[PDB]
Amino acid sequence: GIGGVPGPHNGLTDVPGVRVGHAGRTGDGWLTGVTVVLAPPGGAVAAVDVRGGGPGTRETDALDPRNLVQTIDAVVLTGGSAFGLDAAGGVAAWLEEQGRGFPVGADPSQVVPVVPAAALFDLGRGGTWRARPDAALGRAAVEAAAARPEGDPVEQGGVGAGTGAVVGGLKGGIGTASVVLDSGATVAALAAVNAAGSAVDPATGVLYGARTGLPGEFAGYGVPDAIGADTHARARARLAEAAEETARRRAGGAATLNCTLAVVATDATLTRAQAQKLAGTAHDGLARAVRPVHLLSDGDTVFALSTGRRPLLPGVHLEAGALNEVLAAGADVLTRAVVHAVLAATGVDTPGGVHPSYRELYAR
Amino acid sequence: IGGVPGPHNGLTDVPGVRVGHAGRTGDGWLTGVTVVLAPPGGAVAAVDVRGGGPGTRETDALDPRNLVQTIDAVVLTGGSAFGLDAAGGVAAWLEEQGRGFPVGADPSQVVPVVPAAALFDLGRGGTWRARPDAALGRAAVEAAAARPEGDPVEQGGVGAGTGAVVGGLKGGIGTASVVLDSGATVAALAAVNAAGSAVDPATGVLYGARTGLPGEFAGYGVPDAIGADTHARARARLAEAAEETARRRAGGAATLNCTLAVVATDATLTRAQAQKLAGTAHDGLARAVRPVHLLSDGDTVFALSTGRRPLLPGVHLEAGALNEVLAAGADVLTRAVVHAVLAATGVDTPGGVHPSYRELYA
Repeated sequence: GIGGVPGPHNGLTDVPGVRVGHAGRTGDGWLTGVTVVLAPPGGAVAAVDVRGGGPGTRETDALDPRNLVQTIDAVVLTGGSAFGLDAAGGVAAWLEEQGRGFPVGADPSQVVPVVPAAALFDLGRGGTWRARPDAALGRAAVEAAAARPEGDPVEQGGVGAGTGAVVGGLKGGIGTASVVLDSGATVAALAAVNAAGSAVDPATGVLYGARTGLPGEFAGYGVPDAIGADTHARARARLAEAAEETARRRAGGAATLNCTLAVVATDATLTRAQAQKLAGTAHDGLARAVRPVHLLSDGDTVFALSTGRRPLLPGVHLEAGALNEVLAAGADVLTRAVVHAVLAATGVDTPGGVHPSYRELYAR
Repeated sequence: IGGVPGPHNGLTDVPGVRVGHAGRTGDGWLTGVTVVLAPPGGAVAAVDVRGGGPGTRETDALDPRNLVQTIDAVVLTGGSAFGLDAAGGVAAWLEEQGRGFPVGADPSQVVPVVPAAALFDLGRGGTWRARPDAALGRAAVEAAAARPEGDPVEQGGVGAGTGAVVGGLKGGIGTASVVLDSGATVAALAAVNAAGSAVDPATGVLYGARTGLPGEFAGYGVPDAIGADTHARARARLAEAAEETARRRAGGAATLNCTLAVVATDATLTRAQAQKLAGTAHDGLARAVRPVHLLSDGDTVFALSTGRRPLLPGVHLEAGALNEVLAAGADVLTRAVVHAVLAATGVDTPGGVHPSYRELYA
């Protein structure tokens, strides 16, 4: 079997043709950004499963399987909560300039780009409340995506939409993971982790998602397999100290909005309804990495994409068996991407928040 | 009363809730029905179905937009779609009791809304057409009704759990509760019949165990650490049982699998809040079983509120209170799944060989 191992860079771009671009702003009151996932020319089949309704989503109805538009070119993940939906307008503008979208005239230039987006809440985490992504920052992210080659490693940690992300008080960020199936298809995920709940078991200090990891994939980040009780006691204390200082700096505790965002992709061919099932099932991966999840503050959104390059099959239900492998992998790559995000993060300390990273607490 | 189980650590810790099982074992049979019966006056109910069965009934009636917000009974049954016949016996019993949506000036004139979901257990006793019928559904709701409030729930190979198999191991009924800081109780009852595994395949540890509260699993007598050799022997045992099960059935593992559950609380929820609860509860299923929600898993969670305690006695107090219920709902389902796996005893019939977790690891 060739399956059960990560793709070449262990990330979303291991699905051939997919590109990822980040643009962000840090310093001078800012700590936010945008991440765009750009499908190859011709677009990808796409679907979505939103739990908790943002706020801050755009064009999610267009991805119903009943609807006219058959493929899309870009998904936008952004900071700035609802205001940061403004970034998607800059992505749509770029796509129109490229002639990419739903064709609405005999002239190839006349297109309507369907650009789904979801936002996460990071307001004020740089220090300046009104410092949120705008159209120009969204354009910058999709231009960054377009400038990369196929199969380019994805930057993780405090970049793009992950720049101002926080999970359970710890610094969150962007993370990504992939897996090759025995069929040779690749399933992968990219997450911007910003949840209310914890990625860490409060009894032990172990990352919830770690036991879903593939063998050795986290070795490069340098955390011990056994966490000492004393280390964990000190980490809990430091996190409470950061949380109390954050609440003083924000003149109030922890925001009542979080919102954690993901894209799962595969090159196995899926119908739109199969992609919708994948987006739903991939939420399970989030549950295995973070607890609790899907609270009222958690506007969690997962988009699913298929580039349609490989057939699913290269009292016996063979198609169902093949889809089940993709569905199971979709959850797993999301759990794994959340762990990568938490490990890739480095901590921040600004006038809008003090958020140490997991490794600053547990690897040191 | 605050992060500990209710009195019997199960669904009937929600006051007024009753649970009834009726099953048939032997002579080719291994199946049954479980009914969750709300207190007189009914309960606000909602549902979150992932996979569509097959074998669901009256799910549309539970949409928040719809006329009838509250119901008296939820039916979980074996027999796959055929086992939906059991719900007609429950509807008949409810009518006799005068319990349902009123449709006449005469109080006998009711229409009971009886949602149901079925799991696939066909042939697991030996006889293919051995499935629950209206009479077995009636027997289960009558059993529910005869119980006192706060009666401990029977677990393992009982009711809808009778023919349940999870990851090739014996599944069954499991239940768990927790008391919130407000004094409200949240609890779950699961019939676990999943394709996925409750057991981490690297270690033999139950995935849901780490969500357990202190000591609640200790009465089942499994070791704290599982030896690598124990786990090796278990894996091989289970692989041989799966091979033999396949010979006996003339084909491999069932296409159709699922986990069915009811989550309940006495905290007052609107239908939409209860629908959110049914959704969060599915997260608890994910933490206990991997994978879940496959194309062929008909996983269904019903959520009930008895409406006996208000949620509360820049600041979003109601949201905080609901969040406590939502996070609990997932946890009690994770814990209920572990109880199901631990409470089960193994079976060996002409339709399957399915050892229990404790037979392999205890």
